[PDB]
Amino acid sequence: VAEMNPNVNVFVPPRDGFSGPAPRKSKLICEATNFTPKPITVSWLKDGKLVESGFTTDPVTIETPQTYKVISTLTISEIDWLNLNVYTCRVDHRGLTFLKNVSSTC
Amino acid sequence: EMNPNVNVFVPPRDGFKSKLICEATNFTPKPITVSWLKDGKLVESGFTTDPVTIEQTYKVISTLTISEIDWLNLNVYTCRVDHRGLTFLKNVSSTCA
Amino acid sequence: VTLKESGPTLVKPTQTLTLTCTFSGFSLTTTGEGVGWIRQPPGKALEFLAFIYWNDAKRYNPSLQSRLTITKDASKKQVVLTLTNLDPVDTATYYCARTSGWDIEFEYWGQGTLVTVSSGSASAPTLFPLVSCENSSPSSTVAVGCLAQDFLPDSITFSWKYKNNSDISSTRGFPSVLRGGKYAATSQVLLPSKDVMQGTDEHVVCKVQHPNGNKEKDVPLPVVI
Amino acid sequence: VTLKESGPTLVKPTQTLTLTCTFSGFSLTTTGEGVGWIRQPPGKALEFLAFIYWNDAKRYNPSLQSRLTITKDASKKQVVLTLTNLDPVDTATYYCARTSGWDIEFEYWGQGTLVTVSSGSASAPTLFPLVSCENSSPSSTVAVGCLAQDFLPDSITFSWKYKNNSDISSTRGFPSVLRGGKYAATSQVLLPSKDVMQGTDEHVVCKVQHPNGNKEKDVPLPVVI
Amino acid sequence: EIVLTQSPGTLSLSPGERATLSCRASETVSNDKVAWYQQKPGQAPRLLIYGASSRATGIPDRFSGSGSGTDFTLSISGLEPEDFVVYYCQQYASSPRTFGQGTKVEIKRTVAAPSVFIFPPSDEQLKSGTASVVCLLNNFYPREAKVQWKVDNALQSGNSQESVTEQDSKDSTYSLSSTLTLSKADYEKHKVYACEVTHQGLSSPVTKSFNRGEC
Amino acid sequence: EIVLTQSPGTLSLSPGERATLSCRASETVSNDKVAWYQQKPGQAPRLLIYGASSRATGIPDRFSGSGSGTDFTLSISGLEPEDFVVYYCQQYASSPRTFGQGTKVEIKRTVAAPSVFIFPPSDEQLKSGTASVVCLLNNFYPREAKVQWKVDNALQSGNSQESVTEQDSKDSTYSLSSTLTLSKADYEKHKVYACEVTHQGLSSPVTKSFNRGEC
Ligand SMILES: *[C@@H]1O[C@H](CO)[C@@H](O[C@@H]2O[C@H](CO)[C@@H](O)[C@H](O)[C@H]2NC(C)=O)[C@H](O)[C@H]1NC(C)=O
Ligand SMILES: *[C@@H]1O[C@H](CO)[C@@H](O[C@@H]2O[C@H](CO)[C@@H](O)[C@H](O)[C@H]2NC(C)=O)[C@H](O)[C@H]1NC(C)=O
Repeated sequence: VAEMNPNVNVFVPPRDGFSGPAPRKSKLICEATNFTPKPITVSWLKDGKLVESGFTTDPVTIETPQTYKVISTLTISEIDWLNLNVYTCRVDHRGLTFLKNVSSTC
Repeated sequence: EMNPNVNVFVPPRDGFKSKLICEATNFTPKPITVSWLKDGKLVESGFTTDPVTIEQTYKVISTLTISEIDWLNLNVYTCRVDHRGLTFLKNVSSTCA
Repeated sequence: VTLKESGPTLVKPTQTLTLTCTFSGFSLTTTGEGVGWIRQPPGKALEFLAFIYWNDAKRYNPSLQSRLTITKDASKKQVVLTLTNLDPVDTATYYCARTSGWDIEFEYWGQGTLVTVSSGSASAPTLFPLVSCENSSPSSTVAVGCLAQDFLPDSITFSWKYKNNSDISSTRGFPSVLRGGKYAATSQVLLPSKDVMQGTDEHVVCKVQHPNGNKEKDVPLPVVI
Repeated sequence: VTLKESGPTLVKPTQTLTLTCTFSGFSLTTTGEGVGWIRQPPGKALEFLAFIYWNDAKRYNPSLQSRLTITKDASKKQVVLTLTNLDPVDTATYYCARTSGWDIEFEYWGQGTLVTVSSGSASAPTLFPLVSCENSSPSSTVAVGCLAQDFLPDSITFSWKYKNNSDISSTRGFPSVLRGGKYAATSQVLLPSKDVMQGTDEHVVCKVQHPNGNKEKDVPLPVVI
Repeated sequence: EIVLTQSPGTLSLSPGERATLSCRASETVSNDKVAWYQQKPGQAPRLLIYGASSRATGIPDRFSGSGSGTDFTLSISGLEPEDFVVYYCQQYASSPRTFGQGTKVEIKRTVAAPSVFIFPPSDEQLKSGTASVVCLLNNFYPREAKVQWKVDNALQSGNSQESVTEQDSKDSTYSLSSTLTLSKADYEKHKVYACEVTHQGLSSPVTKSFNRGEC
Repeated sequence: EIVLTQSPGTLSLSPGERATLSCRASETVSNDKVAWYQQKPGQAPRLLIYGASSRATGIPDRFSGSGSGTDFTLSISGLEPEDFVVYYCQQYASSPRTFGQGTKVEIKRTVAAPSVFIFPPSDEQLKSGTASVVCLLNNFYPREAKVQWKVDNALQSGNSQESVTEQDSKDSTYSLSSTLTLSKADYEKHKVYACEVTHQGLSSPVTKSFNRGEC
């Protein structure tokens, strides 16, 4: 009944979000909500380099226009985060690319 | 019987309303209760719990709806996890503050 | 022993209908041998019209008496059937058979021919797109169809192809029904759900092979996702 | 017309077994009337032991001849049956009936009594917990059982209760089997899987009502979740 | 005029079992001159037994006929998948002769829930002044099924022809299509169109409907 | 000595249908003095027909007897749920008399997949020197089923008694229990214990097993 552009949101850990034996590790969450079509491609970029390992994407589930939600988790290292590395979530939607840039800089 | 790990995610420093996700992983048994706190006060609405999924280990995720003004007001948000009679509390705040 | 029928495929109501039963390999000289006509409307049972014995002995049905005539010609070895006062409800396929004696009745049958009695003309078929309005229940699979309407006589074969001219096995063929002097039929196709929500192809072509035109309209896919 | 049996409920092998068939309301004076004994081992068919007519006329089975004796006492109006050389395979329930003439045979039947022939003694039943080892397949529901063993005679009723002394409708009762001179039986109960992963009650109590002791052991649930 | 009635019209049999076909005549037939015929859809009918007791050339011996007078029964041993066709009994002692209604035999199968789909008329078709709403039933058993049209809580009648396909060769199921025909002016005066499907394997009826303008 | 054999041992009938019970005698019976008896589990047997042709007091007229000599058939019209009990035929012209094996009638129902559960012996029971492994089958039809014990790929034999319950009053299904008995020393010499269950409604056999020490 309708087509809406996907929304890109990136979640990052806080300053006290790292735990475990050294080196500490955390996770990054990229979620798209109220997007159509249901299929979606999620890719992670680190300083222009594609990430091909250490990531797990949950299956798309249903949250009147039909809505869907997708959750993706990427494992990151504390050392890389401290080096002001920029993480970008790549979303593909009918040939359109949406990018969101996040960083620890204030 | 292993204590569940409690992790709280925060919105990006350079901007996004937003949502708070509390994740408990590598816990047993399956039943688990997750709640949210706001400045030491019980939250009665604005939070939802997703069905528990299988990663034997299980995974549970909870979503809390927050506003931009409240997050920037240095309010304290705590994720409460109860498992096998034990309560875990994690406090987070603004990193740039 | 074999029999072959022949005649016009389209006749107007209230006219004269003539059919010929062509047989070869025997002669109507021995006793007991005879030829009869049996018709069967679609969805109904066999109907007996008339039977003719040797020595120019003919029998007629009282329900259809004074309406049919039986004539035979030994020179051409074929019986001639004449039908008057044509009615749309009398449309059926006519068969002829040979009786090899007094007890063995209708031992050999031919092939028959469809004789349609409709006031209309043999116009080209008309295709109409069909979009499924199903909602809140995708289920295991979904189906789409193609509405072939206004065709005469009923002889249509359905084939489904994708945008890239692929092959689809539907095998779902609904029989035609006489509605308002014309035959109407619908054909559907079963496709996997995953394939529909995948390739960029947003439409498929509906193809019909009718001897009145080679038109082929395309039905746009509603797309699931 | 009614009949009542009586006798010992437990007899040792290679001994003397005596049974009395108590009847009231008629006298063995008219011709044709007679009394007979019919036994039936569990899982087997009826077995004919002997029959006695009037005028002190008695008949015996050749397969069991010179092993049974029939005696009647008109004063007490009850027939006395004596069984010698008791064998465990001969354990069965004995019934007596009245024949009201020559054609109407065994018109009225009594109730019977179970005569168990076992070398052992009537010991108290022993309960054993049963833990479900099912894994990788929760299925519809989970089941837990209770193994009542070493009981004699076979008279046990099973009831299932929760930790809070609730009521359960199991109705799963298995018949007892003679194994090594003792009867063994098993009882189970079906409980929903949701309740296991919910209330803190991690065990249930197995209760048996046998006239040799009022013990009641509890069967702990294995919990799967 | 000898009236021949065959019952039951449709019967469900299994391969390898025995099938008995009944043929009822309105009066006695002289010399028991009754014959049986086999007809397959698409092809031409073929004679099997003449005189109710003598088989013809090229007919297997598994077909047996018995009875006389006004009662005739056809027994077939070793039922085959190719034998699930329509059979007719006919007598040739009347002159003119008459044919019976015929009986159809189907392969017995388990009950399968049908799928219901409704296609609203296309915009192009509405321009022609005729609107056709279809109701499709697929993969149901037995063939007997009730299809009722309900629009604006008003039950329709006298305007449904109904077309049903034959038994599937590889699936042994049945399918039928019901078409709703109404005037273009009447179509614009109604909002919701729904067809009700009732099946033996469904606990409750399932109804599907659509809203005008959203499709 | 008159041997009486009744066949079939178990037959599946439906309510409202007709049931025929056969009684075979090893020799002719004088004056056709054959009687039928009805027995219900738990209660006492009751006489129905004496002399194979005369009913007794308090017996419904729906029970009919026929035949003579060495062939006797018992026909019952209007089968009732309460009539699904064991029936015996007996003759009183022998002196001494003999009884037949008896036939059991069950309610016909559809095939339902059984549930298999195995409980390893408890630690407390092992202290007594006896180990009992159980194999439970519930909600299966028909009553005929094969239960085989396989431990360490060695098929066991001569050590299984097998107990089977009666037909359920409200479910019409059957249940049986199989108990595995072995010495305590032999129990410690084997690792995996499994019972194989074969059912008509299962495409492939289902096997359940457990590992020693994990339960
Ligand atoms: C025409 O395009 C369709 C796309 O809908 C192709 O179908 C896909 O390709 C595979 C291999 O032929 C098919 O089996 C699947 O149905 C489709 N794949 C997936 C992942 O859904 C089709 O193959 C194309 N035709 C040709 C000749 O290549
Ligand atoms: C004893 O505890 C059990 C818990 O295992 C109670 O069972 C629950 O309570 C309802 C109401 O009685 C039962 O119908 C259900 O089986 C259980 N609830 C759910 C949500 O499964 C049981 O009620 C308790 N006994 C008493 C007397 O209260």
